Amino acid sequence: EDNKQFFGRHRWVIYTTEMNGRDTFWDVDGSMVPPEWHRWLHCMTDDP
Amino acid sequence: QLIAVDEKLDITTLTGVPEEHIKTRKVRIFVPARNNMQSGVNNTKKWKMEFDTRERWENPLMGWSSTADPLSNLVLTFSTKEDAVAFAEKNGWSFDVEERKVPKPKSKSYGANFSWNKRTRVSTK
Amino acid sequence: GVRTSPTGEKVTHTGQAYDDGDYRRVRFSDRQKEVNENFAIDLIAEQPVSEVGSRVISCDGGGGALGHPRVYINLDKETKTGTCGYCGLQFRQPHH
Amino acid sequence: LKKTTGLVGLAVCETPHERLKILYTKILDVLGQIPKNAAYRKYTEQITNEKLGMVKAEPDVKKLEEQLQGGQIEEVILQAENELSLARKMLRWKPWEPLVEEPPANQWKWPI
Amino acid sequence: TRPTIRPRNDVVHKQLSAFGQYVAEILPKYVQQVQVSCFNELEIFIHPDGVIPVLTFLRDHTNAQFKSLADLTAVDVPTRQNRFEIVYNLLSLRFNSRIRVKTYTDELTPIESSVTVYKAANWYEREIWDMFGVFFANHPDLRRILTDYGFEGHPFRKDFPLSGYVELRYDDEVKRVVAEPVELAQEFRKFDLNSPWEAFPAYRQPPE
Amino acid sequence: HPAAHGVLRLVMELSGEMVRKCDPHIGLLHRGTEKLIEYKTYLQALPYFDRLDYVSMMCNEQAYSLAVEKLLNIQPPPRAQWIRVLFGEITRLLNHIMAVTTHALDIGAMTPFFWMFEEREKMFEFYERVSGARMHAAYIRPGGVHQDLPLGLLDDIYEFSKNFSFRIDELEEMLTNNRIWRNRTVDIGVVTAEDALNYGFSGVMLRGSGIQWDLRKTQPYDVYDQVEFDVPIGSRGDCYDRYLCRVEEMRQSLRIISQCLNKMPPGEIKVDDAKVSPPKRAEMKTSMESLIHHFKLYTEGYQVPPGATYTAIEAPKGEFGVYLVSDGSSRPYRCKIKAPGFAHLAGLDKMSKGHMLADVVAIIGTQDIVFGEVDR
Amino acid sequence: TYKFVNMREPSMDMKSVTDRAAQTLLWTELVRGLGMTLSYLFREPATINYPFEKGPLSPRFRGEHALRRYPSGEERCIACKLCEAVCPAQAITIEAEPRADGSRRTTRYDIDMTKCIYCGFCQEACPVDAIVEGPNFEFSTETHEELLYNKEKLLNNGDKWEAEIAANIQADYLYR
Amino acid sequence: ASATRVIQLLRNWASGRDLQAKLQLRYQEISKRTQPPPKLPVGPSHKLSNNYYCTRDGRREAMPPSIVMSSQKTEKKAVTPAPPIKRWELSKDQPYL
Amino acid sequence: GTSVKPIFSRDMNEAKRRVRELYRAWYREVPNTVHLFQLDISVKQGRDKVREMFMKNAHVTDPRVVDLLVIKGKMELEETINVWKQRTHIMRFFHETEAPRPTDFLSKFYVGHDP
Amino acid sequence: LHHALIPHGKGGRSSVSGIVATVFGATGFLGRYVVNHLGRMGSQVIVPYRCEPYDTMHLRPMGDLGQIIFMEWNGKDKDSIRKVVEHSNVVINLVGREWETKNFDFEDVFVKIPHAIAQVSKEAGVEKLIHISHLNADIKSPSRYLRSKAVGEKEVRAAFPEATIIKPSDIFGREDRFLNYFASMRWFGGVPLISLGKETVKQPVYIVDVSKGIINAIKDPDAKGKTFAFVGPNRYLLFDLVQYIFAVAYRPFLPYPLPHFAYRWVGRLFEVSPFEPWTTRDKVERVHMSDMTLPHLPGLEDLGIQATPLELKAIEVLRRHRTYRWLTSEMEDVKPAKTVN
Ligand SMILES: COC1=C(OC)C(=O)C(C/C=C(\C)CC/C=C(/C)CC/C=C(\C)CC/C=C(\C)CC/C=C(/C)CC/C=C(\C)CC/C=C(\C)CC/C=C(\C)CC/C=C(/C)CCC=C(C)C)=C(C)C1=O
Ligand SMILES: NC(=O)C1=CN([C@@H]2O[C@H](COP(=O)(O)OP(=O)(O)OC[C@H]3O[C@@H](n4cnc5c(N)ncnc54)[C@H](OP(=O)(O)O)[C@@H]3O)[C@@H](O)[C@H]2O)C=CC1
Ligand SMILES: CN(C)C(=N)NC(=N)N
Ligand code: SF4
Ligand code: SF4
Ligand SMILES: [Zn+2]
Repeated sequence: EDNKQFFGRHRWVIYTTEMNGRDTFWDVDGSMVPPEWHRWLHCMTDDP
Repeated sequence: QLIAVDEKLDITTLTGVPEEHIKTRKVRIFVPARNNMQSGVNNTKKWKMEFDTRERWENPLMGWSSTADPLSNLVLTFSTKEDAVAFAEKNGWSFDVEERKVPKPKSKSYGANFSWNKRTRVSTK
Repeated sequence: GVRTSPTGEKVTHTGQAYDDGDYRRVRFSDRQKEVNENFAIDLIAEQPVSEVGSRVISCDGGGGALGHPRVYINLDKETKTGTCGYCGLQFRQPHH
Repeated sequence: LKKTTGLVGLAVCETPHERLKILYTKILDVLGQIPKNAAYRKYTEQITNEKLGMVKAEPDVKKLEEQLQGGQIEEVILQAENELSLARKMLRWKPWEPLVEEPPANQWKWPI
Repeated sequence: TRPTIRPRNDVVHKQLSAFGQYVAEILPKYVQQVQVSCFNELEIFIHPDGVIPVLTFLRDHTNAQFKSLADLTAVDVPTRQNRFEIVYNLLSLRFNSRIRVKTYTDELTPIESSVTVYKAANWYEREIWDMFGVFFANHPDLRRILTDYGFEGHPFRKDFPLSGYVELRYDDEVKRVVAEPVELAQEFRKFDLNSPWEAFPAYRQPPE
Repeated sequence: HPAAHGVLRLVMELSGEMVRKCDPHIGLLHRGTEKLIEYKTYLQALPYFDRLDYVSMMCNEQAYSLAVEKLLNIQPPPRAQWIRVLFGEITRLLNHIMAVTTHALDIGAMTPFFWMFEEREKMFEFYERVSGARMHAAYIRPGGVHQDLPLGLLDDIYEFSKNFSFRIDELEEMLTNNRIWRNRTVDIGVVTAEDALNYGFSGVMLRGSGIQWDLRKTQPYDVYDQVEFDVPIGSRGDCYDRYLCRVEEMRQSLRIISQCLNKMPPGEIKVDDAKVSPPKRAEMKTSMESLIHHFKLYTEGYQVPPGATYTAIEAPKGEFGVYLVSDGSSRPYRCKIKAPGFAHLAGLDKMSKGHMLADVVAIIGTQDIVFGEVDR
Repeated sequence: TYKFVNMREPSMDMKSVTDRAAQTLLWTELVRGLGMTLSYLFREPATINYPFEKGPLSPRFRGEHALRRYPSGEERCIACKLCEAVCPAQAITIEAEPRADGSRRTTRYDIDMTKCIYCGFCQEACPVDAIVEGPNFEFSTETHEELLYNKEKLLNNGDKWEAEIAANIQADYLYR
Repeated sequence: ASATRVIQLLRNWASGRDLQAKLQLRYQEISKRTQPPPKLPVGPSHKLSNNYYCTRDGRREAMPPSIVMSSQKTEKKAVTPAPPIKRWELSKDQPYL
Repeated sequence: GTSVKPIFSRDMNEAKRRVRELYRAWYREVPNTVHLFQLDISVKQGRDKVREMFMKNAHVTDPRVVDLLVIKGKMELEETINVWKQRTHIMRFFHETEAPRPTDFLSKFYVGHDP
Repeated sequence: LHHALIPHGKGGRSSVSGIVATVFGATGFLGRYVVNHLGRMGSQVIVPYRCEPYDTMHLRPMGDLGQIIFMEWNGKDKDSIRKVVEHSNVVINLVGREWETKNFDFEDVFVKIPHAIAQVSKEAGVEKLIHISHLNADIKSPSRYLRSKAVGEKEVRAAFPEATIIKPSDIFGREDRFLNYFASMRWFGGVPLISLGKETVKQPVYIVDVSKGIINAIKDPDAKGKTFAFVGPNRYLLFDLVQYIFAVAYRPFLPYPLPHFAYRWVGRLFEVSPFEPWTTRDKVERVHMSDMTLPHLPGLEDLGIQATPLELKAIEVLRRHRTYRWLTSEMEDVKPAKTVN
């Protein structure tokens, strides 16, 4: 997070290079976030 | 002046219905029976015209109930048996008319529950 | 508790499983059958029976407005437990 | 006098009073053909004489507009023309006659 | 005060009733009935052959300057001898009011086109024809407006099924879209929602 | 076609590039909305209006809700009415942004489109926070609104309203005095006041022609009689005058938004009549009458007394009306929908006399046609 | 009240005439437009770095559907068909029967996500908060059939998103 | 926002307005995504006494439309649907643009 | 009503005249329809289809119904002449992708429950 | 029958026809037509494919939801064959190339693959098996294509005695080889013909007729173990046929005799293309060969299909080969070719 950035770019995620059994170094999906971090990232709450 | 047509009215050629659903359909004009689960009689006021039941099968996927009959859900409301009959005749469908069934008047008396010499006396309240 | 049919297909909590000769089993070939492994009947069996010292109990499912509508269960028949049917929860008067 | 009427296609008239008197006189002349007992003739004659009286007693255009309460004087002229055409059509149609035909027994019933 | 009940407007009700009497007196030849609804909406039921005179009067008369044709539609009531009910909604800007004019017709009886009174009547009557089968006599260009080219039947009639009779798909054999009889994977489920208990005593009808 | 809004077939007869006649073919987006409404209940038919003019969603919802409430003889609470007016003006800003920016895009200007669509994204955020859906909210319902505002919505709306006049000024810095824009829009599609009235134009068309008519002023609904705003009036009745009218209507909608924010009252959000509007969740889960009424309202729905009404509002594209006929049951017997774009597109042919292809594009843009509401 | 958008007239004095002539010959308003565009060029863009940055949402957001459970693990749905009755698009199909323990539980609960309009009436009409519209919206599929959900799929969605759904319901249940 | 003064001055000169006074990006000035719990008002018809539904039933006050004239069944002044609309007054705030 | 309002054509003779006029208009148009739409059918096939469509309403004995039918026929023709239609609709007149529906009682009994 | 295999509906798109068909080689001309007919009828169709999934895209709109299932298969993989024929009561074999690639030859595509499909289908209990062969399938034929056709037909009959073996003559249609191959000789100046095409007689058959016959053979109960010959109603000389093709295409016709060995060398030159070859020596042999007459075998009239003459559906294929000058010329504008009956 970086509160100095404008609303929308003040929270971001760096995806992992391997999830479950998939080589996810390049092909990163927007559905890879678990529900709790999904809520925090989409800003439904300010509590991580 | 004004012409005269001494012939029965028929708009089947204009309605656009397929010939199969014009010729092989027998509608049912009737007053719906009162839902036995309720004492309300406000749904038995108007005549209804409904079509005959056709085939329904099970969808291979999701197991839903498929159909091929366009007039399966087509129910019309008519104020009078004559109006419904005229509509069915002018649209060309066959029709079966069922007379309205109204309950016969009944004699009710609260004091009959305590008759001195008749079987109408009740054993409980 | 999932169970396996004689054709090797898992049964859902509703007992659904295609027959051996059913052609519709071909849809799962090269794919998977979506079955939920948690059975509500088994879980609610796992849940215990509460004991309260009153003839009438009130169940709302817990949480207040987050639960089911409040209902009242009559704990008079001692041969069986009183089950709130919204949430399938059993209550019982302390006998003995 | 005024540059524009504020409405597209509505030209300013430099002689409002003369045009209004001419139009109202023509309307009154057309209404003379209508039978006396017709209710269209009485009301239209009344309103026309009421408005024709105002244009002959007020030389100022703005006060005349305030009295007529019919928008600007150009709008009043246009409405007078429409009334004249309507009077001619009504003379042709003759709607003071009794009802053409009663509707069927249940035509305006609702709910049904 | 009653916070949950819409207030009434006796002034507007009386004004509308007076104007309804006015028009009924002016045009006895066509005006069959006049009504004012309790939420202040004036309605006039006229004979079908008086559409042009009534609309021209309500448009050009000084006391009734209904310049704008707000709406024009039809209502299908199969139980009536004349099923189609043509409705005109007019707006008078000078007097800040609205009026409604209702006529009746059936399948085979034309209704005089009112494009000489209001220009919007062109497309409104085209839509009425396309959706109900009502033919307008002197229409400059009367043809389907909303339905598909070559569509059979008038969809908005009460006796026309919801899903129609045909459906479209692309057939690879003929390399074009084709129309085939309708066939639904899941049939529309008809719900009987009316309660058998009377809701409004004020609208009760005589048993007859 | 980029300028045909995707779903309009306009059969044109051209002599060179001069237009001889325009023959708009519509119905490519006809869905049978009125028939489906006849088959649905009153609560189940609200999203149909939500999807009619998909740039003025809460405006369509407000018109339908006003019709149903007039037939029901009930009254929304003042807080509900104020919310309805505030979001109606927000939706008017959305629609005017869309109209002006798409007009400028069809003419050849795109940067205002991008800027004003960032603003539209912010207003979509407002919509989503208040309803859960970014555009198709289904928020305004017969009897009031579905849910109350969150506890930061008013402050965020105030911030957006404060920082929007500069956006409108930046839009005007690019088009208003630009000679190319003036050449494209001035004296194009001129319609006289009498022709507009006869053809049945409403709203921006009439006001551009010079007709002093605005439903929000003449026939107020909700609490539009308690707010102060001005009605822009055109002089030449062309595309340029209509564009200026739309921009000034955006500014006046900002005025109304400010007034609504300052005058937001307390109270409940739906009519306190559980036989029409659903009760709260706690009341449903604790009260027998409330549970019964919730069950009946969400299964059968409220019955509307028999009668027919025509209720119209000043939607951003003109007079949007609904003629609703109820036969005493829980489902509407008839629902005719009068979209302002229908009459305008009907009048498109007359406005394109002696013009060219680019002029026809500009005239379509200034008519601001949405074919969802045109076709229904 | 009303106001005129275009009713002004230019002064015909020599200075104003020369100013207009200079504007005509020297494209002053065109230079103004160029300056505005250059200002926007030097401003900071509003583009977010999707999918690494996600747009803001609210607890009321309507996304993918889910079937919830009580904390005990029992299903919340009681087969009351209120959602099926109120569904505007008729996208919900329900069939029920008495369970082995006599509970009123569904055997078929199908939602057609190609027919649903995501209007949220089902979660309003649910008296037990069983059916919900969760927060997920990234569930696009490569085949049509994958969007025809059934009870197993909806229960899987509920189990997968239960924490976020419960948090959102806790955050927003006082407005309902 | 975060920008150099020189670029800000160039933007101000090119645009002619102080951009930092009114920006188009949101920097911590909006309400926090977490808010205290509310307690909404209850309503006017939530009394425990003198509250009967027959006295506040809006639907049952609806009446069939009054039949002003039905064909089936002095000098009166001509009337109008309503008094003519009064002339709109020019805005005092900004009559002309 | 005994005195029904006539659309036009009064009696059945003028209605037949309008029917013949519309038939001539359709007949002279089939070559143009085949040429412009680039149909793969013969001109004889198009004329036969026009004849069949005319003949399926040969049992009408009401002048008003005949007038409405010829009005709709003129509407259909003006759709074809102005190329408002496509090859899709013109071929929709031919039902080219339907399986031959059985008409005998035994075949109907075999296939399903359809009367 | 299983309760899921009982036909229901009115034979539409959403009906149940009781047919579960595995269509090998569905990613082809006859394959696409057969799959379209099955889906229109309302049957369950399994499409085993080895190509890119992109090239199977046109088969998707051919059936309702869940009726078309795409499963990857390998020709020389009995495991994949069993996987794709496990749950189907009808198996249709349409696999075949007109040329020989590096990995697959005429022996592979016409003997090994059909025999494997027939044998695996028998083990899986498939009720019906339709196998497509060629009419001119001769064991001593000059063409390796036809020799392999005959050997594979014998192998299929040995493996699955209850088969229906169909022998189309020369399928012509939009995506065909025949009419396109004869109409694509414009680019090479004139039209080379062996003996000027005066010694060859051919009766091509319409693709829709072939597909309808294949569908009817499934529904016909007494066609279990039979051999059908699908030929057109008219027999033409090769010269007359090519002349009619060029006349309909509105292209100038300049035929010339080319000796057989020279034509074989020309075909040898064109088959060095790694991609789909324009022509091959086997193709030249088949074109020169006359279509056989097999009166004893049944046909389309026996299956209930009236053969569609070439003169009616020739314009569907050959209108694409015209220019803008003659694009709109009508079907009747060209006289029918001179038949040999
Ligand atoms: C409902 O509907 C909708 C609408 O209403 C219909 C709408 O309005 C809108 C709104 C839409 C908009 C607002 C969009 C419009 C606005 C915009 C800003 C869009 C702007 C668009 C553009 C700018 C498009 C222009 C760009 C294009 C078209 C891309 C073209 C790209 C190219 C690359 C051109 C081709 C160039 C070529 C081929 C050059 C090739 C070079 C060579 C051959 C040279 C070879 C050299 C060598 C080989 C040398 C090699 C040398 C080396 C060193 C390499 C060696 C290394 C090795 C490894 C080998 C939307 C969204 C909508 O939804
Ligand atoms: N067409 C004609 O004129 C005649 C054809 N026949 C026969 O009818 C059948 C169908 O012919 P047709 O459709 O025209 O030809 P195609 O070449 O167009 O179709 C052949 C089909 O088989 C597949 N296939 C080819 N080789 C292999 C392989 N090694 N492994 C797996 N699949 C393979 C192809 O798929 P892919 O896309 O992956 O290559 C394609 O689906 C053939 O058996 C042919 O011999 C009989 C008489 C006349
Ligand atoms: C307004 N609508 C719906 C558009 N598609 N607009 C557009 N400019 N493409
Ligand atoms: S969101 Fe609306 S349309 Fe979708 S399933 Fe729920 S009730 Fe039905
Ligand atoms: S409303 Fe809730 S409890 Fe009722 S059937 Fe639907 S999901 Fe189940
Ligand atoms: Zn409980």
